[PDB]
Amino acid sequence: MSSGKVKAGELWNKSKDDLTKQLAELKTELGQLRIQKVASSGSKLNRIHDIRKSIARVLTVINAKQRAQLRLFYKNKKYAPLDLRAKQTRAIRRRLSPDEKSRVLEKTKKRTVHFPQRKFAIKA
Amino acid sequence: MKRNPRVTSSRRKCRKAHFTAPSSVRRVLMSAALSTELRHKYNVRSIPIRKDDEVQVVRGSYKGREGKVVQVYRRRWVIHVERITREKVNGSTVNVGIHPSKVVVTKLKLDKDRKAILDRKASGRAADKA
Amino acid sequence: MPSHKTFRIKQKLAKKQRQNRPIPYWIRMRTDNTIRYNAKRRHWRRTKLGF
Amino acid sequence: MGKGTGSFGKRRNKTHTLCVRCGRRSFHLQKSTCSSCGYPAARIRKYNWSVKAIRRKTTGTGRMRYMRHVPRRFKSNFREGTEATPRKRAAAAN
Amino acid sequence: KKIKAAVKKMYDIQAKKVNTLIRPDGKKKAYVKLTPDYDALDVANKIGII
RNA sequence: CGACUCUCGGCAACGGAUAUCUCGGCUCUCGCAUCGAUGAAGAACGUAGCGAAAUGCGAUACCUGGUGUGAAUUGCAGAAUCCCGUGAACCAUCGAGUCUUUGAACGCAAGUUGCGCCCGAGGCCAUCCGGCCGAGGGCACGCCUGCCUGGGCGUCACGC
RNA sequence: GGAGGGCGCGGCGGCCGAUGCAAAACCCGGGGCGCGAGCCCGGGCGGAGCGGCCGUCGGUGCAGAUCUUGGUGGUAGUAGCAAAUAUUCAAAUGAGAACUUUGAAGGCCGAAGAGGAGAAAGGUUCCAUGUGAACGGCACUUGCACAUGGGUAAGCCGAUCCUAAGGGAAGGGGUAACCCCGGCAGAUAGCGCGAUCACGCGCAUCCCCGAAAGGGAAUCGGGUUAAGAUUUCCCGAGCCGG
RNA sequence: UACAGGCGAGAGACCGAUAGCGAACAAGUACCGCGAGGGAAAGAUGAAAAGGACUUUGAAAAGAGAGUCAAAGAGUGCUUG
RNA sequence: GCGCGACCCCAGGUCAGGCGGGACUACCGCUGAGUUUAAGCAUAUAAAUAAGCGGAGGAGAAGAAACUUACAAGGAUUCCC
Repeated sequence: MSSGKVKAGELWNKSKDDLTKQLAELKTELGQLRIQKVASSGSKLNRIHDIRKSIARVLTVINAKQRAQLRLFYKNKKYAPLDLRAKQTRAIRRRLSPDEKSRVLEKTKKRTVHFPQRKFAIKA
Repeated sequence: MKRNPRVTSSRRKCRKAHFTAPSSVRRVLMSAALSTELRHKYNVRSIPIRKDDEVQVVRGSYKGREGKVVQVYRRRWVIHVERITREKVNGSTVNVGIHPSKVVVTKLKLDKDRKAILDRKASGRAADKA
Repeated sequence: MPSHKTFRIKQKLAKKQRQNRPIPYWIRMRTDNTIRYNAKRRHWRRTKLGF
Repeated sequence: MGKGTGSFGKRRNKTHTLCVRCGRRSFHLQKSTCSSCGYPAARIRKYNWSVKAIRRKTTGTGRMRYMRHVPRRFKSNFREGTEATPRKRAAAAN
Repeated sequence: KKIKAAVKKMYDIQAKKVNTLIRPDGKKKAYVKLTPDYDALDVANKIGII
């Protein structure tokens, strides 16, 4: 085109089925603007940058949709090779999350274990 | 130098930030002194401008020109106003950059988000004064 | 035989040939000001390109 | 004939060739090793006697680093906010 | 193989050969020999080429 | 007797010192914790309308979603809906993304865009409900845990 | 060589002065002061900050160092630009032609070539078009220069495939480790073939790289552009593998 | 208790373009070397390009007029020189 | 044979997951010079330092006495005086 096409919130308000048809058209349209790149047309000028952004938008949103459905299926069970990646950011933080301190003092010396001042006094 | 544990204070740093101006930096440095009529309406001495404003040269040699702000330039922090010009040798007329401090705001486009700036700063000036 | 065919060298030759192009006039205005006299344009007869 | 002139003139053998890993002509072909990073090699070649100039080359400057930096900065891994939607929301504060 | 399929999809023509050239650009130039049954000249007009 | 040889001044040319500048360096001090096979550090080669470079990015390619700000970007061109606005901007934020080819680099090698193997679906037609072809992504070392077919008078019972 | 008393510069605490109506800086066969270190003042140049005085402090004063770094002489318009058998005439073009380009002429290498191509190497240098700022130690309108464009298409040629000398994962073992020999309980640990049917049968020194020269699955002819053409293209004819 | 890296800050009787880091500028860049490695030179027109139209000479580069500028004794050899 | 459990020892491109490299300023280990100094030089000095190698974190190491002492006994570990 000569104008930019569309806005990201519009694509959010469209179905997954709708946007994949749009994606096909954007790729076809891009090839036209690539031959016009040589021409140096005023039509392709703005447009050839912006069409790549349009392609990017539809691809991002569809992927996000798939992850959401997957998570709802997975949360009941024991799960995630995919969502596990996001949760951690792995190795150093992974070693630090057993939860050590609470577990050690879960058994042996816990009935009287701390300073009073209040708490033991309030609750008797 | 003068007091306080804070982020910002360094003669070099002050220069560094304002020359290359990120967007928030641009808008606060785009604050141009109001004319006296406008000062008593919005109860502030200075506000960030626009492009559909009209702005009058007070300070310079070029004094007495008025025009709308055609463009604002980030990279070297300058603003460009209509009819403040110098003539090239061939007879072409090219705008001469003016600092927003030098120029004084004749007329405002209120907008909606720019309008919000007026309200918050006005509230600010009310609190100290009374 | 070919004239060393290996892709790793071949890609570098393509890249350096593209790189050895003059600075394009316009950009000297859109840098503010500072003499953009490239430097990474080399000529084959003098020096030698390392891989 | 002898030295210099005859030393230069032959040169039809190759030893140090392009390394894939570091992009430097330093790959010793007939002993299949790079002398600038190690090409087959479990560890990258690091020397702490090889001083100022060389160390900085291996420190790099074609680096990413920024992508890595953002997780350090937040420390969390979430956030949530979708304000600025027709209503006029909560998208202009104070 | 892939390019012959792609040409068939997008311009509805049979391709008889594809020929591959490295360029100093760092991308690949393709000379694609087309069918005589639908002539390259009248393929050309709708994706114009000089 | 010019001239020559020499010298100086005045004006210059030469040259880039000096002065005055400095979005930089330098050194000290303070706060902060936070990389990776979930594909790193580092490289390569591409992508901007017009770019050699730097910077940015990766076939979703000087960028995307979302969000903040609220109108610029500019060398020129350009879009005019994106301008009283779910929204301008080499913008900031950037939670949701793609993230090429490589690289610890993992199918196996690599002076090879080298050579295998496996699986996916769509279409075909039934020399079979199979054959053929398609696009994508896997298949390493290491060892735990659980697992199967078992080696073996390893040990016991029970065999004919 | 010691001690003594001073001068000049940079910055800092104090104090006082000076300025776009012309600061600092710089120039000055211009004046004057001090024994000197230095200072003072004028005129010219210049265009934004600076100096004096009292304390404080140094990366604090230069002529050298076969000094370091930058500039510039005399040398010197001097040695030279002398190997390779050698040029010349007319025309074209252009502002300008011993050298460009075309003809004519004279020659030269003398087919182990000063040749037509490939290797290796370089990397676009090839060719067109533009064209003389730098560069071709003369010249120059010419260039292997600079600018702007284009160009390398393969079932059959090579690489690939394959082994060699040899290299190197895997095992065991030293060596913290890097790293090095190199295979082991792949030997009643599984790779290979029937085989579609799930089951049986058979076997090691493995397995890859290693000559773009060894060894080798398979093409010829004509035409074409700037060019190598079995090779690009095309006709006609094949040939090999699936 | 440590801290010449990294990230984000505050300062100094710090340095002032042959100084300061190798690098104020495209710098670990250009370039050098077979490699290990070695490694520069290079900041300043002006308030604003107002970067000298036009006329004239010259093959052109340039010059001379003029225009512009507070100043060309500021013309991208650019402040002082 | 077949040995229910299992005993002992192998094999999965095996089920869910985990390791290498970096950083290496600072730190924790390992391993380890010589120039130099002694106006020579070996013992010694430099130095239980530089080089070499591995591994973590924001701190790390250390850590509640088979201690120090010789006292009306002190009392994990670290750092400063």
